[PDB]
Amino acid sequence: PGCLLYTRTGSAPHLTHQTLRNIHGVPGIAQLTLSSLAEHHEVLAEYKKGVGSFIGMPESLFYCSLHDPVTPGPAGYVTSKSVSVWGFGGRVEMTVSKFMAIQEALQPDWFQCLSDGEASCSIKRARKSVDRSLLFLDSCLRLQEESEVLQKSVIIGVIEGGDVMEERLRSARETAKRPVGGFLLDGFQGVTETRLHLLSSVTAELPEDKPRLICGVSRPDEVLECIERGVDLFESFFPYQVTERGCALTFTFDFEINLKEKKYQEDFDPLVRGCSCYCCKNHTRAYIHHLLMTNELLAGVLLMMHNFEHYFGFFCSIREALKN
Amino acid sequence: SAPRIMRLVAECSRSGARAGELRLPHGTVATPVFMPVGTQATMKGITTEQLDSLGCRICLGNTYHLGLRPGPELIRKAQGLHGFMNWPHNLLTDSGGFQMVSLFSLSEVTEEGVHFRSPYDGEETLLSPERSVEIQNALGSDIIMQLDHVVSVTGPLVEEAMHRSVRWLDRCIAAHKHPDKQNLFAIIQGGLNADLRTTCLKEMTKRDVPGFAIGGLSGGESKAQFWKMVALSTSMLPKDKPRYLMGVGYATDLVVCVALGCDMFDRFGSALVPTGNLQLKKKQYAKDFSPINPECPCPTCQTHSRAFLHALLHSDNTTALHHLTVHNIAYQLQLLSAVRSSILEQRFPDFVRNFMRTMYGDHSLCPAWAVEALASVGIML
RNA sequence: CCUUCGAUAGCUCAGUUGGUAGAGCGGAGGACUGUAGAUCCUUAGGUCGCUGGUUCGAAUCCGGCUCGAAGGACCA
Ligand SMILES: Nc1nc2cc[nH]c2c(=O)[nH]1
Repeated sequence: PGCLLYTRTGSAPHLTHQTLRNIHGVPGIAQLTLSSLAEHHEVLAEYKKGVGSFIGMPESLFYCSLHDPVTPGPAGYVTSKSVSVWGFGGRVEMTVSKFMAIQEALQPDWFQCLSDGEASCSIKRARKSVDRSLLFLDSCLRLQEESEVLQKSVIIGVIEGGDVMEERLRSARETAKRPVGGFLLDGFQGVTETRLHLLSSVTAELPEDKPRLICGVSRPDEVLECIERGVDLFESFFPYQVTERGCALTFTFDFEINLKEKKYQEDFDPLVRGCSCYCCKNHTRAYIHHLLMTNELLAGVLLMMHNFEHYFGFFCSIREALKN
Repeated sequence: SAPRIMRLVAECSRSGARAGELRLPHGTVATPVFMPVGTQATMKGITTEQLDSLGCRICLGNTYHLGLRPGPELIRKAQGLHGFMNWPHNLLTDSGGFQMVSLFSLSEVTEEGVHFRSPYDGEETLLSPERSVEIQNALGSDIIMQLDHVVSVTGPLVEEAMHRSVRWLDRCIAAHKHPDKQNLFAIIQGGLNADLRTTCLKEMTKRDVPGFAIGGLSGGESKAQFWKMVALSTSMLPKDKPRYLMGVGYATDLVVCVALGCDMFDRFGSALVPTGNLQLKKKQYAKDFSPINPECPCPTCQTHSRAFLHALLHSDNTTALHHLTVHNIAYQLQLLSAVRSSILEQRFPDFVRNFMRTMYGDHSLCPAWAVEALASVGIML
């Protein structure tokens, strides 16, 4: 398995270049949301040396994800001619040609194919979705080879088969024929027992030579059960949600608490008691409590850094446990 | 007798500019220096490490807001101000409360001191000169503020303001308990006329306080009369004690006041470069990939471009605000270092011209007040 | 072919119940000059997917198509 560093316009949200570099456990791959790279598309249409130099970090690998994990899916908006990526760009009829132009301007290492199948959020519609998604993947594969510079990029496949698990199996079977560099699961945005069973059935057929991607799943329990099913790569929008509403993570891997209460003004210990995390060394929880009462941005920065460090450490620990 | 904390090694031949050092138990300051306001710099996004990386050695704080929350008792129990913001360098505390609103938004000053209002009835705290010195000793800053009637304000209101300022200075001197460890800076307030200010200089020079300051200037008068008052105050005061100035930070203002003989100087989205102050919100150069300043040592210009920051200006608001604020503070520090260097080996009367040549390019576009001040001090463009 | 929902500032959504558009989040001009009386003021940026009808006036009422999500497979 693995993890993708959640990036808000190159860097982490509420994180600058130096502050992000100060974060430990940073993976070598940065997940750029295609939902927030439209104005960047017009800017990079003539920048002509990639987005890695544009953001200042050219040495890292880039993944162009469509759905922002914070806002990953409705009851249904995604079709197989455009994808209403929830974010900061790419809403106005982002057709196949628009996707090609955006990925030519950005030049991502791996670019994600457009999703489909909003049923998981019975047979006839499922079969239509399967055939349409296969046609879209074929069109993207055909258009990817038309540009020599674009040929360095990698397509990521998608699996969508309506409601009936048999049609999802047939979608996975027929999509796995194409030589895609990855696989995606849509409609499992978080998950329940029925969706868990559908995910297990879908993943029971996909070949192991390509990675598996899921969207909308970041909670520790949902992530754990999806890994148990066989999903490899995950998103990291949970710390952003926890920090946005003035809350600090508390679950130990080796929920959230709201600090807007008067009970934390007497404790001199940090948010974590005697551990080796960043919060155990930066300040004390009374400082964050005061800064939250005064509504100071430095509290947000510290909470964001601590949440990201804890989440990345959790992913590193689970990956080490699974590998060993 | 208060010890003299300033030693002089360089002074301009054609002007009144000086270069010196101030010794404090927590650090050493190089005058002239610019102290950024600590509360603003902290809330704009900059962490302690990022601000310290630029090389700043002096910070500013307000004691009134710390008294409002979480309370003097709690801040005293844990020795708050030192280990709270994690600032390792010297910090200057301010009494606060007496903003430009004066009595229009603040309670009338009683005999004991000044009373503040808060949304909660029990959140109010007493601010007496004895209470002020006690809470500032609790803070433990190297420079201790003294309670003063800071005004924005004409008529005899300033007359009784300076009377009560002298009375509270005497009370603070009588109530101060560690003169050696902490230094107190007096404040000179006389409104708009100079004769009562001359008298104020008289009594605060009769008292041997370890520091001096001037206030009530910015936001009420033009720059010409401001620099004239600063020049007369600096000429009156001796050279063995530091001089503090408020309402400053602009490049031209700071350079002119340095030439006059000053020593101390006090929501992002704009940047400061040698050509001047330019808003990064501008879309005229949102496409150009060149850095904001090729020669600026700040990480923002040397690592990131104008186009990327323009795309990130609100995309990640905290990141952009942090970058802009750290770039501005780095520019201010670099300007102060360049001015001090020009002072050290005696190029200032020429270099100042180049300074305006950095922005304007000729003496014609220079501000009239700056030209008058330079001509009076002995530097002709 | 058939049935139910869905398309609005860079973008999630309120408005969708007829008053030419707002908030969160993007982004515009300017102020950082002793910030907790709340990161502030000014304000750039929307042919509301397309077409057509209704009305003094349509993001809104009404039909369908291009692109559709969801149901029975134009065919299985
Ligand atoms: N340190 C200090 N700053 C300011 C800013 C306005 N007035 C004053 C003052 O009296 N003292």
